[PDB]
Amino acid sequence: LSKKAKASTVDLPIESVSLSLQDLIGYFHPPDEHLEHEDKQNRLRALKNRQNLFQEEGMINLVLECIDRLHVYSSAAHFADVAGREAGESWKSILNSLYELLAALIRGNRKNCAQFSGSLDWLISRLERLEASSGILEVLHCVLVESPEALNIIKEGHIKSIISLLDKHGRNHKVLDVLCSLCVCHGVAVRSNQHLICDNLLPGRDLLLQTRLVNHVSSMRPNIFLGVSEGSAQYKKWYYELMVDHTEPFVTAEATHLRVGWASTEGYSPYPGGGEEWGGNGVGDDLFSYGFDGLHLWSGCIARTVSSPNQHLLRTDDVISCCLDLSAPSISFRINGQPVQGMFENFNIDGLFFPVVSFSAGIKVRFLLGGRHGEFKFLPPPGYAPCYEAVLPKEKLKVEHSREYKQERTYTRDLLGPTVSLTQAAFTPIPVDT
Amino acid sequence: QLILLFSRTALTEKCKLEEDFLYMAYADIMAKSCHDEEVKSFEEKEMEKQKLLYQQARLHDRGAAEMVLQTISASKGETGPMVAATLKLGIAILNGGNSTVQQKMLDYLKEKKDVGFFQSLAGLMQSCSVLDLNAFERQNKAEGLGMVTEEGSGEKVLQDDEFTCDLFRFLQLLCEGHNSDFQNYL
Amino acid sequence: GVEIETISPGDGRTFPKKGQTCVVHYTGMLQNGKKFDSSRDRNKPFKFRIGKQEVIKGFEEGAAQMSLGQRAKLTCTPDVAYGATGHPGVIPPNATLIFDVELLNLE
Amino acid sequence: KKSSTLQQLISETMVRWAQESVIEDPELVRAMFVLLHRQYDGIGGLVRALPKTYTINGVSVEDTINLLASLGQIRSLLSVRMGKEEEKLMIRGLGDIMNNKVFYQHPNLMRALGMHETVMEVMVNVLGGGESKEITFPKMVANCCRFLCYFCRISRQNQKAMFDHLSYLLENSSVGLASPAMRGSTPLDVAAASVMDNNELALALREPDLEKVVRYLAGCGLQSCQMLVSKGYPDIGWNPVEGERYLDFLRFAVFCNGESVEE
Amino acid sequence: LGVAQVGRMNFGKDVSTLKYFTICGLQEGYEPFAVNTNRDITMWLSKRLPQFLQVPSNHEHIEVTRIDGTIDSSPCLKVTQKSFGSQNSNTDIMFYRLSMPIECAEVFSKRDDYDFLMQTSTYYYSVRIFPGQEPANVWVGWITSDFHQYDTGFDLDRVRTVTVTLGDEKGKVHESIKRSNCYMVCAGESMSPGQGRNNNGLEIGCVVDAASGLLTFIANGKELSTYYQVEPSTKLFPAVFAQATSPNVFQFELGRIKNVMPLSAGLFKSEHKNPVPQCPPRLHVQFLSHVLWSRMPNQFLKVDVSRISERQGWLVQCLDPLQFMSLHIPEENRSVDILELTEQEELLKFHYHTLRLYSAVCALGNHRVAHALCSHVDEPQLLYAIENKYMPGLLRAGYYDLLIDIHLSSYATARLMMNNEYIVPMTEETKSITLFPDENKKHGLPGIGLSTSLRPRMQFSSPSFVSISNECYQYSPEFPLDILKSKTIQMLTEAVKEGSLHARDPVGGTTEFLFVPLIKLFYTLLIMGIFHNEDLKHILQLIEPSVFKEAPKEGLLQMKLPEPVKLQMCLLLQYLCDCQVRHRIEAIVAFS
Repeated sequence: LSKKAKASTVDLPIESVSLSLQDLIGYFHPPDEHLEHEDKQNRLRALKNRQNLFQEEGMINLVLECIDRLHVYSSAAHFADVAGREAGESWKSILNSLYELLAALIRGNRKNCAQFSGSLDWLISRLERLEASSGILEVLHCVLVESPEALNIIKEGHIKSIISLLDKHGRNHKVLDVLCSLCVCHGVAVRSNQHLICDNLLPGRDLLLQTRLVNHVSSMRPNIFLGVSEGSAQYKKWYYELMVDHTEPFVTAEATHLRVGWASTEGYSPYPGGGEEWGGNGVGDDLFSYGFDGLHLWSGCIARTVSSPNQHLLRTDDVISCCLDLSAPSISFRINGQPVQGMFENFNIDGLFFPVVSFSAGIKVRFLLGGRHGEFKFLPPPGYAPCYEAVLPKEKLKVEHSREYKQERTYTRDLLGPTVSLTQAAFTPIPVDT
Repeated sequence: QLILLFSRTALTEKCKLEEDFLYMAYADIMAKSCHDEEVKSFEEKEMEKQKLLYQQARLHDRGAAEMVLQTISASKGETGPMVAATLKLGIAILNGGNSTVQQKMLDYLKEKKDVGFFQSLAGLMQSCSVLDLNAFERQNKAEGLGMVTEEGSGEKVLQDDEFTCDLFRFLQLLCEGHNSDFQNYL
Repeated sequence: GVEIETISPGDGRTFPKKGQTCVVHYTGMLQNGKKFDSSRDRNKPFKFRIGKQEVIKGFEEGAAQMSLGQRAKLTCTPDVAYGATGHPGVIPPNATLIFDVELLNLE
Repeated sequence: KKSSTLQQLISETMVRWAQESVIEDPELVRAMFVLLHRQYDGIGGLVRALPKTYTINGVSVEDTINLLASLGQIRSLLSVRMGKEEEKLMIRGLGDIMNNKVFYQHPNLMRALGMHETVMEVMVNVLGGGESKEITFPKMVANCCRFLCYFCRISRQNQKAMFDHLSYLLENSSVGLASPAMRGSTPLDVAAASVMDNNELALALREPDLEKVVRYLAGCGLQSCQMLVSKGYPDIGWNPVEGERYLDFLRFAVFCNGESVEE
Repeated sequence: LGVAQVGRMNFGKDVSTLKYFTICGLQEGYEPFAVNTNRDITMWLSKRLPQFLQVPSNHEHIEVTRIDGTIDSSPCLKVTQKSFGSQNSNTDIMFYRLSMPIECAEVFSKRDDYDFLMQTSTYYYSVRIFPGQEPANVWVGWITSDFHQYDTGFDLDRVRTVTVTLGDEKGKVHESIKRSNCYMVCAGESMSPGQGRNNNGLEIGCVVDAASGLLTFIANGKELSTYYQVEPSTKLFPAVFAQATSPNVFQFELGRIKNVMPLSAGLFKSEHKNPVPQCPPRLHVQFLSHVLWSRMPNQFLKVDVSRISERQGWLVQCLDPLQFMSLHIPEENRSVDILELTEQEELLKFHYHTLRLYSAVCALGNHRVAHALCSHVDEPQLLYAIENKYMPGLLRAGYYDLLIDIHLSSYATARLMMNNEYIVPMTEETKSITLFPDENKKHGLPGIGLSTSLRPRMQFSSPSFVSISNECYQYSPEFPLDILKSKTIQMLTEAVKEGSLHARDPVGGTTEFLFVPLIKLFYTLLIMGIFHNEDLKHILQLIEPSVFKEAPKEGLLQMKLPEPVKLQMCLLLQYLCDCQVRHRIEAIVAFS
């Protein structure tokens, strides 16, 4: 067929080869585990003798020849174009059966695995192909487990190809198993293989799942919900202050988290939007919240350094005044009475805004919300109103968890369903058209 | 459980019978337990015979004869401490022409059609040592020049007298009592 | 070529000199934001002597320009940190390092 | 009464476990029975430990610690594949061991630690994994052979201990025979030093061992030297370089202390 | 729980808290769900925030076909609507994205030509809207990992955005930065002439400049007016939002245009210089979905809130540290709590094998590799993994093995290798040694005593990656051995107390996972010999109180242990016997 002869005149025993490959795999099937010790030993001896006879007659080379002449066609469609359509259908199955037969022939046989070293270089060259990757990997694992000569011949190029298999095909634990077998075999460690695997896999930090310890971060908010809408009885400018009575820079190996600013909700739901209830996320870690840690402006988990006189991280006895302008979307900060040369602008105003502070363990902060809920240390900028003026006449202002679940006994924990939309937050007087 | 562990180890596939310290220790312990050794009464002689039979039953009821046959078969005709301990244990359980042990040993061999057992027996016989004039003369010369002897027994001459005697005593006990079946089987 | 951000101010008077040991807590981060080293994780202050070529030169002058009790951010370009060869297994080639360094004590 | 003793407690625990459950794990069965045998054979522990027991003076403590650290490095290098860095580490460890004074002052401790066996198997690894494919890491073979010759020369009992590895050495008595600058650094040199000037060991020499050397010498007298003709030396029929070194070992085997061993 | 619904579930961990169990449930023989448990049950809830996950093969609406790339055709990923034209079909906008993102440069610099193709950082993918599918319902562009907006009515005006305007001291805005999670265009507005899809499928082309962050779109060979400018290091996922008006919706074409690189190079590092387009199996189509669970943390931060006064306002106070171990998925730019891996089996298995590879690369005294691995796995991470009670059993065992191999295995092996040799100096301390502590011929506790036999020297190196020295590579990395001792002892005590009750909630899920790693670490420490005197006394009390009483709480030996635990208790007893033998040898040398 490769000599471009006619497909009809040439005979290709597809069905016979498939049935013989199934029968051959059944012949070289390993003993099952539930069998008794004597029967298992007899079956193992029979399998070993069969493998030795096949290797002495050189059937491994015949299988490799069939595999090589089948790999010249890149796809089942190509094989059905050259040969018959039934051959194209059976091409993948025949390749899988041949690779399984090779694995069965060389599995557990030290002599066969040692003789397959010469062909190991030929084997790895086709690891990238998707129609044979699993079989080639199984054969490679079977050879590496048994033969140390395999590890001796394996080199940096083969190791890099094996790692590129993870890079291109995704996470597969069998490739990690092959890499583990590449390091230590029969209690002897190959330091060159260890160094190559380390230096070619670890520094990237792009394939293996990275791991870290993150301090738990919680957020606290007042009751007030601030929004802007057309024809609504709501003041567009608001102002509040935060008192930092105490903060420890390093309560643990990770730096203490302390961010202050404004956050918004998704739509009119009272539940804060865009963020997760628990974790290491705080103010400014999503596009729904806007924060200031004393040195950077936080929004969408991206921090930009903002200038300020004697700029520093939020320390003890620091006054942070946050201003929110809803007429023109703008959030500005002033630390210790000095303006912060940076502001958030042109954000989404189709929602309800509220003051928020995010922190890890090791803080002691105080909300100054104006009026009798905190006395302002500095005069509000002209026009801005204290946040205590946003409380509804019947409701009472209080500072609670931004998220609905907190630390308490499990059987006393109040499981909460979806809350109703807070449509009455914005009072739009709609007269009946007459 | 210990005898079954030894039997499974002997029945497992190896190219060579590896020396097992646990086996050399426990085979010796079992062999000593099975024998535990001037005119004496007939009742005393019968009590000794019954105690010997009970001690041997304590082992061959748990599969000691099959295990000592399996170890010899797996030896593949290589003389060693494992084979010596196995032969001593077999002699201990076969002392007195024990008919139950003889029947168990013959039945196991007939059922399993074990050719390796007899091949290893022939190999062990071929490996048994004899008197060596060359070694004896070299030792005598070494004493004549007066070098200190590392061992005074001259064990290089007649390397394993105890092993040869145990190997042939095992086969004699295998046929004690005019056991025609096993006599023909050998 | 060391970029110095100040997180916490120091006395601004007691800079390190020739032949002095610097006791520091540092946290090493790659440009992407992944931590690769931290003395606070080991809970042991790091000690090095000025001008002895004991640490990378970027970190060297980054701590040298700092003051006692100052917490500063040190950004080391690859030309002053491990070069293009990188550190085998930890720092990839041509990587910019960010260090959160506190000058605890000079002794 | 209660057990009151570790040995009694262990014996009771193992017997109780075994009679309580049919243990599926052969490793667990083996461990339990080994531990039980150790409890019932407390004498054997002393019998095995006392030959490995050595006492030293206070002045030699530091040198013994350094030598033990070097021996530990050498012993730990047994679990790694041999490379250039492994070769360098093994060579420097051997060098430190020669330079240590305890190696000379206390041959009995040196023999009890089984240093000769460790260096033997280190050399065995390379010989098996790289004699037939040309002698890889020749510096290791040379250094190991030099260490083993010095070990033989230290004391007569060390020479007798190394005499027990004669058969393997004579099997691998063709490693660096034709190559110069390796004189005194080949397995044949170690074999010769294991029998040099020792009447008892010369008498203990067997006939097959001499037959092996005679066959090697006949092969050298019949066939030329492949590596020499590969380097381009003129092709003469026989191998003087290897033949002389085999004749030297035969000389050391047949002549001892100014007399001739007739046997 | 429905809308505005509040409920409480009691598992009966404390039986007294059950209100009606006594009147009904107790007599019938029913048991509380958490009756035989030592710690609170972990509760999983429905995730509110949708996440991108791979389209299932059994999905009843979306089917994804991976068309191979021929010589004349680019590799293609075709998204089709299976149940279109039939009842129950979902006529809602469906959000699609590709698995791997394009990452912009860290610093923004201020016949195809092969040199240009090699030096360029510009990548390209194209989307073909099939004829019959309304382009006004289809959006093409890029999104970031922050995108979790599931709205049935989607328009480009509602995308989340923010403009950070950094200004100088006097107020001039020297830079203004727009930030958003959705940089996409509508195919309907791109179809200016009309009938741009019916004659031939409409072809949106997305162009990204990783060196400058410029996002440009070309539609049917003409460059669209809409463009975007992103910040450095932004990770952009190819994304198509489409509402199905046809059984065939659109196609992900992974081709390339003149002077522009295919998406595969920017996605994959191995193909960085390969102009031939590629679609490796890692790249796959993901869709925004709501079928995902979220794990409630076992413990929350304790925060106190109160009114100090009218003047002083409200006080917020958090003082107790609390940390969790976070697992980061690299390509998806996502992070999850490692405790969640109790329900993601593939990630758990891959991470267990990764831990095994970590233990293997540093096996048998590869001290340089151990030092390198100390960067990836830090000692606070190791301690948290060792002590955490909700950790999966596989990860628990893997982290125990990693700690042992990185910090303890070398010295443990050295001591085990020098164990059977007794080189004892003949000093006054040696001469003072006797067989029995006092006149009574009663054995002292094993291990406790004065041993003068020479032992290997324990040396460790500080794992610092800012030094440029090389002598630090030798010796295993340093670890807080005293803290490890104390925590191991307290864990063993807690395990002994809890396991006797036969709880249904052992650490790691099984008694083997609870004990084998802990007992292995304990045995390694004992072999190293770090334990001293009173610690060893507490150890012997835990192992067997009655026998090791110094001159009814049962120990490990009679706690009905599994076979793997028995195999390690055998090792511990073996080491105790070896210690007794060494003491005997030293006493004999003292008499001599």
